[PDB]
Amino acid sequence: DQICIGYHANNSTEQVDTIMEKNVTVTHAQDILEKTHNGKLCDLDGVKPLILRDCSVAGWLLGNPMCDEFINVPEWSYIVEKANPANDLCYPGNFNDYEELKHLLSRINHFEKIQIIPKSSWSDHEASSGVSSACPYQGTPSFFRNVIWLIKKNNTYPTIKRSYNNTNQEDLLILWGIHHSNDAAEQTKLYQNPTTYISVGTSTLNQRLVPKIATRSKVNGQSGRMDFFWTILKPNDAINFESNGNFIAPEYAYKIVKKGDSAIMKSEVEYGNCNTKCQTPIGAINSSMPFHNIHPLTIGECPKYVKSNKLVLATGLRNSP
Amino acid sequence: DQICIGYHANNSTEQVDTIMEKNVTVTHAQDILEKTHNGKLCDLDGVKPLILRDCSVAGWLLGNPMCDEFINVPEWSYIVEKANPANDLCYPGNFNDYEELKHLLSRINHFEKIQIIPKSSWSDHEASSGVSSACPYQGTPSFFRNVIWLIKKNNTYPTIKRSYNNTNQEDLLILWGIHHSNDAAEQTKLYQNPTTYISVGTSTLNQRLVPKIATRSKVNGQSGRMDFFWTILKPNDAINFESNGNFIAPEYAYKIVKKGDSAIMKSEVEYGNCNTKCQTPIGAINSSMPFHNIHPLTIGECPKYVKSNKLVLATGLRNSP
Amino acid sequence: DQICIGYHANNSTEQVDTIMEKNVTVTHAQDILEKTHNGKLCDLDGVKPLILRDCSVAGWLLGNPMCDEFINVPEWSYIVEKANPANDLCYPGNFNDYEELKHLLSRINHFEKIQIIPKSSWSDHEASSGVSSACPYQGTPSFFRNVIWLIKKNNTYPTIKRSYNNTNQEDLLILWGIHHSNDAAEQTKLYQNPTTYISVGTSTLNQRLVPKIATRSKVNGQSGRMDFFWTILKPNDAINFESNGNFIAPEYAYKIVKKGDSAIMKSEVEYGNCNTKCQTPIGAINSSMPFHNIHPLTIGECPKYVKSNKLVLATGLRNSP
Amino acid sequence: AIAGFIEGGWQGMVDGWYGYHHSNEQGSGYAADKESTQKAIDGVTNKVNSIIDKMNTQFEAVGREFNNLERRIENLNKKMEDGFLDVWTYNAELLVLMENERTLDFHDSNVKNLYDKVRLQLRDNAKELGNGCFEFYHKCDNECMESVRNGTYDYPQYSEEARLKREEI
Amino acid sequence: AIAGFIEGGWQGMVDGWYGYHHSNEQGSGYAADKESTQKAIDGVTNKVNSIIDKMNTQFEAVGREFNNLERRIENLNKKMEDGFLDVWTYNAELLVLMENERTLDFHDSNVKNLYDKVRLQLRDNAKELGNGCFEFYHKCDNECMESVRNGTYDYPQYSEEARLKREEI
Amino acid sequence: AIAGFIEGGWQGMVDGWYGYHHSNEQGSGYAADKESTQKAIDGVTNKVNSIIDKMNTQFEAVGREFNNLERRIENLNKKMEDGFLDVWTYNAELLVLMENERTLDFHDSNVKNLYDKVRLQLRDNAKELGNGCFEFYHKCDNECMESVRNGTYDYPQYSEEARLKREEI
Ligand SMILES: *[C@@H]1O[C@H](CO)[C@@H](O[C@@H]2O[C@H](CO)[C@@H](O[C@@H]3O[C@H](CO)[C@@H](O)[C@H](O)[C@@H]3O)[C@H](O)[C@H]2NC(C)=O)[C@H](O)[C@H]1NC(C)=O
Ligand SMILES: *[C@@H]1O[C@H](CO)[C@@H](O[C@@H]2O[C@H](CO)[C@@H](O[C@@H]3O[C@H](CO)[C@@H](O)[C@H](O)[C@@H]3O)[C@H](O)[C@H]2NC(C)=O)[C@H](O)[C@H]1NC(C)=O
Ligand SMILES: *[C@@H]1O[C@H](CO)[C@@H](O[C@@H]2O[C@H](CO)[C@@H](O[C@@H]3O[C@H](CO)[C@@H](O)[C@H](O)[C@@H]3O)[C@H](O)[C@H]2NC(C)=O)[C@H](O)[C@H]1NC(C)=O
Ligand SMILES: *[C@@H]1O[C@H](CO)[C@@H](O[C@@H]2O[C@H](CO)[C@@H](O)[C@H](O)[C@H]2NC(C)=O)[C@H](O)[C@H]1NC(C)=O
Ligand SMILES: *[C@@H]1O[C@H](CO)[C@@H](O[C@@H]2O[C@H](CO)[C@@H](O)[C@H](O)[C@H]2NC(C)=O)[C@H](O)[C@H]1NC(C)=O
Ligand SMILES: *[C@@H]1O[C@H](CO)[C@@H](O[C@@H]2O[C@H](CO)[C@@H](O)[C@H](O)[C@H]2NC(C)=O)[C@H](O)[C@H]1NC(C)=O
Ligand SMILES: *[C@@H]1O[C@H](CO)[C@@H](O[C@@H]2O[C@H](CO)[C@@H](O)[C@H](O)[C@H]2NC(C)=O)[C@H](O)[C@H]1NC(C)=O
Ligand SMILES: *[C@@H]1O[C@H](CO)[C@@H](O[C@@H]2O[C@H](CO)[C@@H](O)[C@H](O)[C@H]2NC(C)=O)[C@H](O)[C@H]1NC(C)=O
Ligand SMILES: *[C@@H]1O[C@H](CO)[C@@H](O[C@@H]2O[C@H](CO)[C@@H](O)[C@H](O)[C@H]2NC(C)=O)[C@H](O)[C@H]1NC(C)=O
Ligand SMILES: *[C@@H]1O[C@H](CO)[C@@H](O[C@@H]2O[C@H](CO)[C@@H](O)[C@H](O)[C@H]2NC(C)=O)[C@H](O)[C@H]1NC(C)=O
Ligand SMILES: *[C@@H]1O[C@H](CO)[C@@H](O[C@@H]2O[C@H](CO)[C@@H](O)[C@H](O)[C@H]2NC(C)=O)[C@H](O)[C@H]1NC(C)=O
Ligand SMILES: *[C@@H]1O[C@H](CO)[C@@H](O[C@@H]2O[C@H](CO)[C@@H](O)[C@H](O)[C@H]2NC(C)=O)[C@H](O)[C@H]1NC(C)=O
Ligand SMILES: *[C@@H]1O[C@H](CO)[C@@H](O)[C@H](O)[C@H]1NC(C)=O
Ligand SMILES: *[C@@H]1O[C@H](CO)[C@@H](O)[C@H](O)[C@H]1NC(C)=O
Ligand SMILES: *[C@@H]1O[C@H](CO)[C@@H](O)[C@H](O)[C@H]1NC(C)=O
Repeated sequence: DQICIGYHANNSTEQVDTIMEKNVTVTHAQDILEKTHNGKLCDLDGVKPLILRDCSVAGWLLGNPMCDEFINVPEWSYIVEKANPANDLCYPGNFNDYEELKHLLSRINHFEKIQIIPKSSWSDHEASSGVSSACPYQGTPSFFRNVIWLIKKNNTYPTIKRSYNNTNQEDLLILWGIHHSNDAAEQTKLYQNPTTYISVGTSTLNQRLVPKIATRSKVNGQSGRMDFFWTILKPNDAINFESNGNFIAPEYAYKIVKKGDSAIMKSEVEYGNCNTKCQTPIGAINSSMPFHNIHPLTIGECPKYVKSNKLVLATGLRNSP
Repeated sequence: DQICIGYHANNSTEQVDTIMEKNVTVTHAQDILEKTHNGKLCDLDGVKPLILRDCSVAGWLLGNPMCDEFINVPEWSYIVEKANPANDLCYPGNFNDYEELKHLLSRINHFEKIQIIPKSSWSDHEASSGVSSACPYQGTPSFFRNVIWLIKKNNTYPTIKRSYNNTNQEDLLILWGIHHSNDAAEQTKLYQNPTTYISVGTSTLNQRLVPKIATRSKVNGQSGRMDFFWTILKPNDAINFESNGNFIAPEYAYKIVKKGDSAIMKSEVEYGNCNTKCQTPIGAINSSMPFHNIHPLTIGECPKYVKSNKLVLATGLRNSP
Repeated sequence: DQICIGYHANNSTEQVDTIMEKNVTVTHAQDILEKTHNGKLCDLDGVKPLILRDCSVAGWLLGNPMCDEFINVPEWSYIVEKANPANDLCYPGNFNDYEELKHLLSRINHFEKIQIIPKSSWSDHEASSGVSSACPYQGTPSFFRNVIWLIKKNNTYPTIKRSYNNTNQEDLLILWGIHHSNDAAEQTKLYQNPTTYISVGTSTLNQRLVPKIATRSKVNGQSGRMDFFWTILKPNDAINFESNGNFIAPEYAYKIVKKGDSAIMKSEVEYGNCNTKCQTPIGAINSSMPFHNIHPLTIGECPKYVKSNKLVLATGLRNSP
Repeated sequence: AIAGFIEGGWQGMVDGWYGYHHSNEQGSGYAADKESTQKAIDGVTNKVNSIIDKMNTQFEAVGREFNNLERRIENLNKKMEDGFLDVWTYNAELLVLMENERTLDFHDSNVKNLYDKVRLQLRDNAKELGNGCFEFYHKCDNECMESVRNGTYDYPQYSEEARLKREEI
Repeated sequence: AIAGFIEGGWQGMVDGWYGYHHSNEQGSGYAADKESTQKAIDGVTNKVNSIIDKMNTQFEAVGREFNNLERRIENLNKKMEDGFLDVWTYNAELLVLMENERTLDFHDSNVKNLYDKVRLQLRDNAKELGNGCFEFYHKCDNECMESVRNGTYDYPQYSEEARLKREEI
Repeated sequence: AIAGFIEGGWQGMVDGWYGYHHSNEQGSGYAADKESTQKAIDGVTNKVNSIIDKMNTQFEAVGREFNNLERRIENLNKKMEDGFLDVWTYNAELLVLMENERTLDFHDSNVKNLYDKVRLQLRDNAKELGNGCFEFYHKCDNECMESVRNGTYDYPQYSEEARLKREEI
């Protein structure tokens, strides 16, 4: 007559690693490493991303004519750019403080394009004549939608002195630019005056720009350059433009409410109408595990990224053969 | 006759958590999380802080007329600024490399204001009538005490050529400024000359400034701007100022020694004549347990910050009651 | 007749610490803290470093007359600088974006100096008269070898308009400069023209510099300044210089391809014709322990730097006979 | 033919983690000890849930944007994130190793505690067979075996009955 | 009777951590094992002092000095601050959980060793009651009890009486 | 003739980590239990190799390169480096402490299981002396001793002379 003590055994071959033992098979186990994503791009706490397919943020803001598909969304949690968007700046040049702006627009609570200086209102200058082959609209020569390339009218370019008081209740994002011409002949053909400037002043801003008239290599067929600038005009403050040439004036500013930081995501994966609290450039993550090995560049409350393939915790006993 | 084996028990109600046991009552326990500050602002290794009440570092350096002399502070361990000091720059403008300077003055070993360009020595220029209503000292218009707003005398502004050799053997912090006026009429009413400059030269410094004459928003009732600059003049080197207008000249420099690196703390907590090896914007901390949850922005040899309510270590036996 | 169970004891006096016990003697132990280096400087995965004797990166690229020893090597893994080289810019001035360049040049895969604008080809300007006492080679007034200090010839300085198309198919590192003179008279002794400029244009670059004529302290006996600039000219793009004075033109460029990234270590220890996968400024370390305490500024695949004297693991038993 | 704990696990014991197995005249079978099993299940799932629920998770966005002359700050960001990856990978890999070693020792200790419990109860009325089993010095029927698993085993009943068989050997 | 460790702790014992409780003709009382508990106190305070003393603190000043066109560098500094926060809390919480488990097992193993050291001595001269207690088969005056805690108990010297008191059932 | 488990180690035993020490009338000697010591050697060298092999080593270059108006970014780099230094030292020191504690208990546990593995064979044919030794109640030659180290001890065959020696006290 015998009585015996013993433990469970089953049909399991899941193995775990010990600090002194290698490949130990156990009854039950639990993996705490996430390695599954849904392959698509989704919202983030019920707020959709701003997906700019093929358009850079600069082109979207300025309105590259070859983009034009998106200034309608009032709120987003992150921005989706392709690794190297095709439509950045049709006319060559540089965007001042570009990355700082892109970070600022990483996550916007309320965003509303408005017109601040109507194209109609250019009495003494040529509004509808600032076009170029480098920024074409379906074959025809154009320019950025949201800024106006002013030109001399009736062989004159009288000194502009425009101002704007932000009567809105939100902050206003205004952009403008300056055109570096190539020689005195072009300079005076475009703007009548030879030596020009741009003064831009708010409470914070105290800027004056002079065009660099030199010779460069041609880019998108053009050897001129156009440099763009931006500012956040606080409510009730006023911006003062002044210029006798080479001005790229604003038509539209952007109402802006920032209550959060986020980060731009370079991805080609397509949106899939799915919500998550964690997102990667190759898919979303719906997990509660502490670790993942999917992708390092996450946005959201994510598990900590590891460079591991398994993280199995033994839960059962040792399995017998 | 019997003999039993057993262990201690008491009236303790301290509970600890296990990896596989929750809320376990133990005999003895030890919390290793610091959570108690002294509610006051105190010394840091026996050196008192620089508390700038409602004065920004800029106002204190330049001598905003509404900021006490109190040079009777020769050394400090950190600087206490209020969140948003009321008296920063009475006359609107910009302080160049301001944050980098604040980092340099975080912990200063020796600091002594000196006269380098006596106000008397401004003979061919009007020294004592460069004041404004935006910088009122006692209901009457005044101006920064440590820099002087030079003005034309007898309808002339002869171009200046001043120099200063650091005859000391400590580094010198020198400041100056430039006044952006609003139009040619104002410009020539203050400095007869219409196109002006400020060239400043050192062994390293090679600066040339031109005033930006534009129209800008009124700020503290004034629509001019004043941009300030700074430099460290090494011992035996010399600074050379040169200017024909819009100059905001130095009167006082500051002897400075720096054998460390501290931070600026934004706190409202009053000084408490206390000494500490670790300080937070709501109070100091004594015991060096390894962890604390008081405040992330600490200065000094602090315990590691965590997001924990308690970190209790069992030390005794399981309690039976 | 007895039988007893027991364990091994030996002549070991190695000690290990426990979380509950201190100074415990064991039979066998294993130290997992590396504490031994070479004392020399070595290759990095079969790639030699770039040792700069007293010459700085600035002096090396520009071609300072007092350090022409290392002008051969086309491949390196990192750069070795002396803590404070004595030969960097013999003529006082500034090197724009210097730290960014030496990060870029921290580890170069292929590097080949080439001539792009031969000195002979300055037909209308004086090339061979741009020397000074601040840059002595052979006791005779010299100047940087890789850039040409042009000055007026036959009392004229015609506007230079030179260009260079990147015919190679690796990137080109091009440098140039500007000479800040001391007064109008000197300015017109070297150049004819009193007001001057330098236009430099590529596809990305849109630069124009004007000389800053001010009064500054003498450095290496000279009170003029020379500011240098650089750019990466991509294949097929062209650089366009234009200037009527104060120009410091390039003679040689540098073919450059970099894939990996390294860092500039300051050390005076000599090269020992040895390889390693991890290197410190006091010697290399050829170990696979997880931790080391040799030196924090390591470069390569090194172990974790800790602040410990020993990290011994017990492997044997308690040694108690 | 019957096995024991010292011998390995029992695949035909499917209603718990640690249990018992007898062999009398009326037949053999397995029975699981519930308290010991529930106690282990609770401990192990509490351990896993501690490993998981003690993780502080903050909202953070990893993406990076620095320009072509901000390579040093990009490199600094890289170092920072690489450093946290090394830290997290090492700590997670070694945490699971340590706690797996401890979970297996937990099972072993639980199994040996159960064996000690019945070792105290039988005293001299059974022979420890040196393999997790006790060979009774008397007869114990399938009901009589509930008692030993019941912790309610009456020693008295067989004191002398057992004494006789041990003396006849 | 009066019960031992298996059924909880002893409020009555106040001059140590682990010890013995006897009752015999001349009376009952607790006596602590002043030596074993001294080392236990040493071990656990060494554990606590290692968790505190092995943290080197560096003088560091966490501050935030960045302007509105350096928001990216603030965000990087903030990423760093949060990463170190997550690392330190997760490790501090798991350290305290792990070593609390460890400490409680250290106390359990020590008092089971104290029980084993007298079970081995007493042998057949006493009956294990299954609760940390032994009922002697003989009479055991105060020096016999100090012998048992001493580890110097004469088995032989009480074999006789005990054998009887046992042959008594 | 010398002691065992409760007591110290044996400099005389040099062919393993754990083993046996016999004394009989034909002489005395040590012999290592090679199956126990190999397992332990494998386990602890696996412990060391886990501590070492699970380190993620990436190529990184620590270099301080910021100018005189980049002191804030320098200070940030310094905060970061220092934080990683503090984390790694705390984790490494406590890892070795905790694992050193576990390595020594492991050795102790192995010793006590070997003692149990021969106690369960010897049973009444020997006297537990409370120091890792068994005094045989009969005579045990060198082949009897290797029977017991092998686990092939014929209890029964010695009960003959044992019960007689026991009764003789
Ligand atoms: C942008 O427009 C707003 C108004 O739409 C300007 O703010 C206005 O400033 C005026 C003059 O300071 C204020 O009127 C004054 O009111 C005070 C008492 O409040 C009175 O003592 C004065 O006699 C005068 O009537 C007015 O309150 C204020 N309005 C609002 C709504 O703020 C603002 O100044 C403009 N922007 C710029 C750059 O000026
Ligand atoms: C600021 O003033 C100081 C003091 O005059 C200047 O330093 C001085 O420089 C002079 C020469 O320019 C030195 O005189 C010579 O020194 C050499 C040694 O290098 C010696 O061999 C000669 O016989 C002669 O004495 C003088 O030592 C030195 N004085 C001091 C106090 O350091 C400095 O140049 C001025 N700063 C500038 C940039 O103007
Ligand atoms: C630097 O020199 C290179 C080579 O001379 C220049 O690139 C060349 O650009 C011309 C455009 O005029 C290309 O010619 C074109 O060829 C295509 C066929 O591929 C043809 O369809 C067009 O009608 C035209 O003939 C030429 O292929 C191209 N060469 C290379 C190798 O890219 C470059 O433009 C110069 N740098 C600058 C500043 O432009
Ligand atoms: C291993 O055994 C498990 C559990 O016995 C099997 O899982 C199921 O077993 C139940 C019996 O109650 C049945 O529903 C099915 O036979 C199984 N269903 C599924 C989907 O698993 C499991 O299949 C076994 N694995 C193998 C293939 O050995
Ligand atoms: C532990 O088990 C794993 C997987 O079963 C082993 O991985 C081996 O992987 C190689 C392919 O690279 C193949 O030989 C087999 O897939 C695996 N071999 C085995 C053991 O089946 C791993 O090697 C094992 N650990 C040890 C000690 O080798
Ligand atoms: C272009 O500008 C010229 C000069 O401003 C205009 O000619 C003048 O027009 C003004 C106002 O209509 C008259 O008062 C003058 O008598 C004109 N002067 C001369 C000499 O012509 C002209 O009208 C403008 N051209 C167009 C097409 O608008
Ligand atoms: C828990 O017990 C402790 C110790 O008995 C109590 O603390 C002491 O209380 C006694 C009263 O008998 C006083 O003599 C002492 O002044 C107290 N301190 C010391 C030195 O022990 C404590 O009061 C008890 N807690 C509760 C729940 O009352
Ligand atoms: C562990 O004990 C703590 C404190 O004694 C408990 O904390 C609170 O307990 C009350 C009653 O159970 C609840 O109303 C609160 O919600 C508890 N707070 C927390 C933090 O949970 C706690 O309940 C006990 N364990 C748990 C997790 O319930
Ligand atoms: C301002 O300067 C003028 C002219 O310099 C002073 O008038 C005098 O004119 C003479 C000769 O032109 C100058 O040499 C002197 O500067 C002046 N002195 C005299 C009395 O001749 C004038 O006095 C100065 N300021 C004012 C307003 O008096
Ligand atoms: C500790 O033990 C080692 C065993 O390796 C000793 O080394 C031997 O001891 C002496 C030489 O010192 C000779 O008997 C042997 O030839 C040595 N070699 C070996 C491999 O045994 C060591 O000497 C001992 N400690 C001291 C201080 O001597
Ligand atoms: C063994 O003891 C020594 C000395 O106590 C320890 O080394 C340190 O020595 C310094 C100076 O003599 C003492 O102030 C410290 O107390 C010791 N440090 C520590 C960590 O206690 C040594 O660390 C101890 N352990 C080992 C492994 O030898
Ligand atoms: C220096 O320049 C002068 C002035 O140009 C040269 O003299 C004239 O050179 C031009 C062409 O450069 C000729 O057309 C003239 O015939 C020359 N003289 C006259 C009267 O204009 C002079 O030759 C140059 N000197 C040198 C050394 O070449
Ligand atoms: C996804 O998230 C939901 C909650 O929104 C959760 O209940 C569900 O189980 C998750 N699905 C997956 C992929 O596990
Ligand atoms: C505070 O720290 C001081 C040393 O700085 C120490 O002497 C004292 O014990 C501490 N005070 C308490 C009890 O918090
Ligand atoms: C040095 O590194 C080499 C790799 O080239 C390696 O094979 C060897 O183990 C190392 N030698 C030592 C430990 O000195």
